[PDB]
Amino acid sequence: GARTWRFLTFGLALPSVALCTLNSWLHSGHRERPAFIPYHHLRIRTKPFSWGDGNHTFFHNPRVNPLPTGYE
Amino acid sequence: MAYPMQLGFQDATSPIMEELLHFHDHTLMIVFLISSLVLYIISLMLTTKLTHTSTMDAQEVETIWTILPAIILILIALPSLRILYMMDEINNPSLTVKTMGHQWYWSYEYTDYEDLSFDSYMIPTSELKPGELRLLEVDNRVVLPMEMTIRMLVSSEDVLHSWAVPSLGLKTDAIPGRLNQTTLMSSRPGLYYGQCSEICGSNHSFMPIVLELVPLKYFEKWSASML
Amino acid sequence: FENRVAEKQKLFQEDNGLPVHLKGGATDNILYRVTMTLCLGGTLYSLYCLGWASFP
Amino acid sequence: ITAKPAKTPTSPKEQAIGLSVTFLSFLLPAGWVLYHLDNY
Amino acid sequence: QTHAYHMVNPSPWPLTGALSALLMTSGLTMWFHFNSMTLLMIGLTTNMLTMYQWWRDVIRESTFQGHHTPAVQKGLRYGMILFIISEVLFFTGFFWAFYHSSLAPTPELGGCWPPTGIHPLNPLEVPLLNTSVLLASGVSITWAHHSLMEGDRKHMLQALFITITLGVYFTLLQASEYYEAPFTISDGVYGSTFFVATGFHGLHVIIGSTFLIVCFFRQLKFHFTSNHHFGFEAAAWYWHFVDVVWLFLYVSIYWWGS
Amino acid sequence: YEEGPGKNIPFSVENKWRLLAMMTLFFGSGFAAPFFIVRHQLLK
Amino acid sequence: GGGVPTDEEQATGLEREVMLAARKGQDPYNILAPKATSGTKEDPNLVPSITNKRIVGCICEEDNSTVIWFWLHKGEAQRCPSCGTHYKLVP
Amino acid sequence: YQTAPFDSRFPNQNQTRNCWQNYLDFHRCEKAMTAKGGDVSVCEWYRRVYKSLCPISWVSTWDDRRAEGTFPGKI
Amino acid sequence: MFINRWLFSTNHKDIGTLYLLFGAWAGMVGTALSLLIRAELGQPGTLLGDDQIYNVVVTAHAFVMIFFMVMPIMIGGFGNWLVPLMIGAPDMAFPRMNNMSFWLLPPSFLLLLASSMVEAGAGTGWTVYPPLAGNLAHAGASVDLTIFSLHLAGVSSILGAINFITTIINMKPPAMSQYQTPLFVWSVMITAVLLLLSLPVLAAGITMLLTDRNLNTTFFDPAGGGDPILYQHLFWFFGHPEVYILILPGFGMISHIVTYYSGKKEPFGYMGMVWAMMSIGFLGFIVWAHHMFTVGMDVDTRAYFTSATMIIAIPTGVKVFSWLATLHGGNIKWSPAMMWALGFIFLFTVGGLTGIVLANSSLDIVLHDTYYVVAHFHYVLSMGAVFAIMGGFVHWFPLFSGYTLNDTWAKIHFAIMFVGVNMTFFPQHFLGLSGMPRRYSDYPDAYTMWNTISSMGSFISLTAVMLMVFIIWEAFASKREVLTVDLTTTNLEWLNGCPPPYHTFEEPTYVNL
Ligand code: HEA
Ligand code: HEA
Ligand SMILES: CCCCC/C=C/C/C=C/C/C=C/C/C=C\CCCC(=O)O[C@H](COC(=O)CCCCCCCCCCCCCCCCC)COP(=O)(O)OCCN
Ligand SMILES: CCCCCC/C=C/CCCCCCCCCC(=O)O[C@H](COC(=O)CCCCCCCCCCCCCCC)COP(=O)(O)OC[C@@H](O)CO
Ligand SMILES: CCCCCC/C=C\CCCCCCCCCC(=O)O[C@H](COC(=O)CCCCCCCCCCCCCCC)COP(=O)(O)OC[C@@H](O)CO
Ligand SMILES: CCCCCCCCCCO[C@@H]1O[C@H](CO)[C@@H](O[C@H]2O[C@H](CO)[C@@H](O)[C@H](O)[C@H]2O)[C@H](O)[C@H]1O
Ligand SMILES: CCCCCCCCCCO[C@@H]1O[C@H](CO)[C@@H](O[C@H]2O[C@H](CO)[C@@H](O)[C@H](O)[C@H]2O)[C@H](O)[C@H]1O
Ligand SMILES: CCCCCCCCCCO[C@@H]1O[C@H](CO)[C@@H](O[C@H]2O[C@H](CO)[C@@H](O)[C@H](O)[C@H]2O)[C@H](O)[C@H]1O
Ligand SMILES: C[C@H](CCC(=O)O)[C@H]1CC[C@H]2[C@@H]3[C@H](O)C[C@@H]4C[C@H](O)CC[C@]4(C)[C@H]3C[C@H](O)[C@]12C
Ligand code: CUA
Ligand SMILES: [Ca+2]
Ligand SMILES: [Zn+2]
Repeated sequence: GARTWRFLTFGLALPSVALCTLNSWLHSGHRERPAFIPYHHLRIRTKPFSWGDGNHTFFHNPRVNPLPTGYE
Repeated sequence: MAYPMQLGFQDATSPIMEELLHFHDHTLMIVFLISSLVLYIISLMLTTKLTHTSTMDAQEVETIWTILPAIILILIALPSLRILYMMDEINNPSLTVKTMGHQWYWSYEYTDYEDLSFDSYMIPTSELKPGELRLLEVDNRVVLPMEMTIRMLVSSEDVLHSWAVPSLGLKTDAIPGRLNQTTLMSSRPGLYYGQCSEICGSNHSFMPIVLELVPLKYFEKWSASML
Repeated sequence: FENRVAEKQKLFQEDNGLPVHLKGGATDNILYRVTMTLCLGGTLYSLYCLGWASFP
Repeated sequence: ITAKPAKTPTSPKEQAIGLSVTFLSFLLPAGWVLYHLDNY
Repeated sequence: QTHAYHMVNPSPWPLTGALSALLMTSGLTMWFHFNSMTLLMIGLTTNMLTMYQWWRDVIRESTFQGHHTPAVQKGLRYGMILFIISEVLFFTGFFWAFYHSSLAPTPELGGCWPPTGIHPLNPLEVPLLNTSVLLASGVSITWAHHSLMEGDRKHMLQALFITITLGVYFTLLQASEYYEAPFTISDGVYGSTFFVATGFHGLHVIIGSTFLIVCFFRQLKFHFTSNHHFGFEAAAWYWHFVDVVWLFLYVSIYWWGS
Repeated sequence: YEEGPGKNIPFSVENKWRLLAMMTLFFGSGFAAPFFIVRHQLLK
Repeated sequence: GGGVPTDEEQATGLEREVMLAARKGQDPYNILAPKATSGTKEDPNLVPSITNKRIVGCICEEDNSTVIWFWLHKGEAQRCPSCGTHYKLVP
Repeated sequence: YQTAPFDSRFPNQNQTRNCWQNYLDFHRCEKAMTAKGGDVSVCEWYRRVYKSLCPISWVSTWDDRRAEGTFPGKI
Repeated sequence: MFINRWLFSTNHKDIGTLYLLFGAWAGMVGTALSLLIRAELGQPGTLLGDDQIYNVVVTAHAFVMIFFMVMPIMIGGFGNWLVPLMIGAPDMAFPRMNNMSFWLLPPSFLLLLASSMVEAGAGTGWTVYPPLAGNLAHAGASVDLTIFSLHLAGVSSILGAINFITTIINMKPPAMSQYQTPLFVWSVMITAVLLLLSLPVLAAGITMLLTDRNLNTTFFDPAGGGDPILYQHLFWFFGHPEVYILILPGFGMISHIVTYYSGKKEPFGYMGMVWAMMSIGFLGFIVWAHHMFTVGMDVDTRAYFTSATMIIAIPTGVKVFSWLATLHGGNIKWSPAMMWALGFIFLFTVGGLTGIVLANSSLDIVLHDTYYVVAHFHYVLSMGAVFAIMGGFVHWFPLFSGYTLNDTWAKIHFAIMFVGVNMTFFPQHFLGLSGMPRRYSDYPDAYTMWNTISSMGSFISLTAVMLMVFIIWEAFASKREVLTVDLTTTNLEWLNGCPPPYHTFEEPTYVNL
């Protein structure tokens, strides 16, 4: 019935989300970025991207995404 | 190489190509018979004024139509798979040669002992010596010892190619980042021709393979001269 | 909110010969003309782009 | 199948015209291109 | 007619939809090669106009005109199941690419998975939260369904609002993950499989959420009866599909692939 | 909409010679197109 | 906790006609397969039509894959040309 | 030594990993024998096998990457 | 009224007519491309002087014949015209979505002809394998336009598959079980299931190729840890089902034509015909790597793919023998349609048997990427599909149009086409056995005689195509209106006259239990 699925929604499902939110928010701090190594299997550039200067990924994050030549 | 008005396979130069010839003869007899039976039966169904247009029971005849083809397929598959597992059996090669495909030529590496390598380009039609073959000759042939088991390793430095020599039963794709192995054994000296067998762009028709099969003593003298 | 489905049933069942995509009234005509003009104009623009791209 | 007599019968001469025009519509344009391949 | 099937009024939307596909594809070509977004924005606009007017007309035909007899509704049920099957096989191709690359990592990667230089996301942090969010949304949408069948307007709307909220939460969490990820789509086959498979999934979450929002507004306008609400059922089936694809991504790419 | 032979098609068969022109343009345009594409590529 | 309309309140057009006819045990929109009579000249299968002819398909024997199709005309009962089963049109 | 023998670890048509494993083995051994000033003659079998099997351009690329600090395998 | 009828259609017959017109036009394009191939191969040395152009012509030839000629004609044309009529349904389930499956094809075709007109075209083969199809070896828009052409064709067929499956399951008379539907309807249902499952995998694969070309993914690029061979698996996981998609509706049409002109009420062994098509459909998903016997896979894998492939001969043989057993005892009418169907049974059998030769991986090493493969598929696919289409076209032309063909002209057309295709393709077996590679713009001198004969055959088939256009003109020119057709008791599609009214089965059939 509706009553049972509402009971599962508020009594199991949303409490689970609350506990996973608490878990995530406890481990949300920034990790120290790893030394840059210009590995040839990473930072692939076979064609410039169709935006910006052609060398930045679409959700480029300067703090954690080095360019082929390293961290900005 | 192929000759004018050729109907079948190039003469076998390796034991496995011999096996494939016998296997093809067996399978072609079956293809012929089944093709002929279907044509004949069409002609038999079409050549009588006698009629039977009421519902026909199919159960009994469908046993024949499934069992007899099943047996025929088994009679093809048995020798088929025997040859497949022969062309897989462990052999001791005495030589390893690499070939790398390029747009549009082959390179060869003989690196068992010395770093010997060279490029093999098609002889242009305008440069053929009298009696030489259009689209098939190269400047540098793949010199190999006859009557010996050779490991060929095949790769590419650009797009896909495929390294083929029909008279030896050989076709191995040349894939960048992959090293494919095949075994080569010639029963005979001579020149054995093949052609790039994966579409690799505009000059796919124009990057042939020429093997030069000579006795071991002559192979050794040639290797030594390369130094 | 109130249940006004009966009033929409009356509008969309009116015997006026309109096809369902135009039966809501003048706004349907405007939205259809915008859509068809963008599609046909866009298609003409795509052919011009083909013409341009077909030569060095 | 059975059919009514042709409403607008196509005489042998009319068929020769239809066939000739049909063949020429395929042959003439391809012919023009293949003939001028040299010029390309 | 003395059959129960729907003879549809002649419609321009098939042609506008087909032309929208031409403009989006020629538009992507003109963006990737000829440094221009114009055709692509016209195509996206005409696609959205086509989908709006086509699905508006289906609501007109069903809620307002009464054309969805039981036979018609049974057809639409088959249609939506078959559509979902086609979407499962599309995802299967991306899972095949993932397992091909990860089960036989090449020398270029270091012969290992994850590849040398890849620092995967901790699957126990946001990816686990995302899992709890979509599983919870499967529970709330089931509550919505039962509320509707039982004739309860208020609780159907509350349950459906909670489902949409969880869908939006998943989308904002994934957007944040994307930005925080220290690897990109250009980080070899690891980045390729990660972003294309999770990216197509995120697209389907946005589509599914948009479908639920359409159902929310139809419910606000009293379109659904306690017995007749196929748009709601189709959106629920689609939503369960989106959940299940997530569970397979989570186990495969985030967990087994870490 | 018009029903019956010659009336369930997007082209007219009222006049066999106009029809011959339309069918010639229709099939001939399709057959010609590849010859003209090859010419276009050769002329680059 | 109410506020959701019922089919009885809100179904319209052909959906409603189908809904009302099913309440009365009637099948004007041909959703159900009709049950055969013995099909004799005295007890022919009665084929409803809004007009003066209707296509009949005869599955002569259970599990026949072949259906026999013909126009049944108003007037004297006609017989399936395969099994001879009688059919009578009832405008 | 004539050529690389059959290796039961790599029995199929795809010999990529045979080339890669013997290149790794040679370089791991060479680094172990230099890290006590040991003797690199101990590493000879791996050297002959990778030299026999590996494409020159692969060997040359891997060598360049070891020198650059971008070789993705563990040595 | 013209735009409402022909651009805004929700009518299965008019949409079927649009598909037939589209497919006939595409067939002219595909035929012109085939004649350019054979003009180049007709003499040793170069004709075009541009082997990239040769490769573009071969690539376009395949895409046009498969996606724009065969599939639109068989599924969009015959499927939309006949399926609703054969089950007494008033239209398709989704009559407006049906119209969008049609209208996606002209834009799909425009993208293909844009690919060939920009840069140097896509000279990739219809397989579009990377890295040749990648952004180094095919820089520029041509391959991207080819990928987008396939996306639009893919969506058209996926939505069409959903429409046919739903129509066939949901819109029969309530008394009619699946085991009382005509074999053509079964053949379309099974084709639609193959489309629904296979095309999404192709869509995934070509989308990966698009991202490798434009977004710096490396699915198929070993530098990023990708693999060209992954593309081949995804392509052929679709591609094998695709070749059964191309023939299955042909099998359905052949069953109806053989039954009709044998004067029979029913095909021999109906449930065996259903079993055989379902078996072929199922086995069609587990054989794809027989397109990959030379890429370096494991011996046990090659053994499995050889064995699984050969199994398809068993259900296929049941259909061939069942067609023969439908002829058996018939009052045979030697109609032009019957000639096409008899030609089909023989030529299809020859090509199927060369398929069984190729199934043997050992022999396939020597036959792969040679003219033996080209000979195989032009028998089973090119002649099979084409002969089934021509048989269906001359059989059902009077239903669709209301007019009769000249049967003598139609027999002349059959005779020319039979000579042409055999002269074209039979010698390609010899070229393949003797080692002539496929996808070659030029060939060693030894191969000249059989290439010369093959090219001469291609012109004979051209003469047949031109004659076919004349024959269609003559039928519309003369206006012989259909009066009677026999066997309507077992061919429901004819029972509403020629042509049937715009709306049929407004009053559904009566079928009791
Ligand atoms: C259905 C598929 C189909 C059809 C019909 C054809 C038809 C033809 N094909 Fe081919 N072909 C392929 C599919 C097809 N082909 C594919 C998949 C390839 C591989 C490409 C690759 O390697 O990547 C290929 C490749 C191929 C090659 C190998 C090229 C090379 O390897 O370099 C050759 C060589 O001669 C060839 C020739 C022909 C010829 C001469 C015809 C025809 O001229 C034969 C006669 C047939 C007709 C003339 C068609 C008639 C039909 C109509 C006009 C429709 C009418 C419509 C109605 C009645 C409604 N084709
Ligand atoms: C209509 C399309 C169609 C159909 C139906 C088939 C049917 C079959 N095909 Fe073919 N095939 C193609 C179209 C088709 N093919 C195309 C387009 C390619 C090339 C793609 C490309 O590279 O471009 C190809 C390539 C292809 C290959 C790859 C070859 C290579 O590239 O090296 C192989 C390998 O096994 C294969 C095998 C078969 C088999 C076993 C069948 C079976 O289904 C045939 C079964 C039929 C019979 C056997 C005949 C009737 C049976 C009897 C009378 C019973 C008795 C018979 C026996 C006992 C044997 N085909
Ligand atoms: C938040 C959850 C979900 C968000 C959805 C995505 C938002 C933007 C784009 C939407 C469309 C996405 C669908 C899948 C396509 C490809 C890439 C999408 C995945 C994505 O968003 O990936 C991003 C890259 O996007 C990129 O390149 C560019 C992306 C834009 C261009 C894509 C164009 C390609 C379109 C392909 C069309 C194919 C359609 C298939 C039709 C098949 C029918 C049969 C990842 O960012 P990054 O900086 O590399 O790494 C993060 C580093 N901090
Ligand atoms: C910013 C946003 C960016 C994203 C944009 C991309 C697209 C988003 C679109 C989201 C989909 C919205 C679909 C709305 C459908 C509304 C019409 C509807 O739901 O119509 C219903 C029928 O269902 C039907 O046709 C069922 C119709 C099913 C439609 C299924 C749609 C899934 C679409 C997926 C799109 C393809 C994705 C592929 C990507 C690779 C009507 O019947 P009932 O509900 O029974 O009502 C009748 C009762 O009132 C009588 O008492
Ligand atoms: C790179 C970019 C290339 C992409 C190009 C995109 C291609 C085309 C543009 C798409 C435009 C779509 C516009 C809306 C279409 C809605 C169709 C729909 O909803 O169709 C419904 C049927 O399909 C059903 O239900 C179930 C099916 C609903 C399907 C909705 C559309 C999906 C389109 C893309 C999906 C491809 C699949 C992804 C997996 C490969 C309704 O059928 P109708 O005949 O209308 O009405 C019947 C009446 O009785 C209703 O009252
Ligand atoms: C109602 C129907 C819809 C009709 C469609 C209307 C078409 C509009 C025509 C505008 O054309 C644009 O011109 C821009 C400027 O000329 C181009 O800019 C681009 O190209 C420039 C070339 O100089 C570059 O600077 C940049 O890449 C970029 O700004 C762009 O490609 C192109 O679209
Ligand atoms: C692949 C299928 C193709 C099959 C071949 C078709 C058969 C040939 C058809 C005739 O085509 C014509 O041939 C003429 C030559 O006979 C050409 O005239 C050319 O040559 C004439 C005389 O040399 C000049 O008067 C003209 O100006 C000149 O264009 C003309 O352009 C061309 O339309
Ligand atoms: C009534 C219908 C009206 C139709 C009007 C169409 C709407 C767009 C018209 C302007 O076209 C734009 O022009 C920009 C240049 O002027 C392009 O810059 C593009 O190219 C830039 C190059 O600098 C890049 O930064 C970006 O891709 C981008 O801004 C942009 O792409 C392109 O769309
Ligand atoms: C007052 C109004 C009554 C709706 C009606 O019966 O017409 C109620 C019923 C259910 C309500 C919705 C549900 O409670 C769920 C949401 C609760 C949030 O706190 C506000 C928005 C929210 C989406 C509500 C908006 C609005 O207050 C609704 C729509
Ligand atoms: Cu190299 Cu083909
Ligand atoms: Ca030539
Ligand atoms: Zn009966």
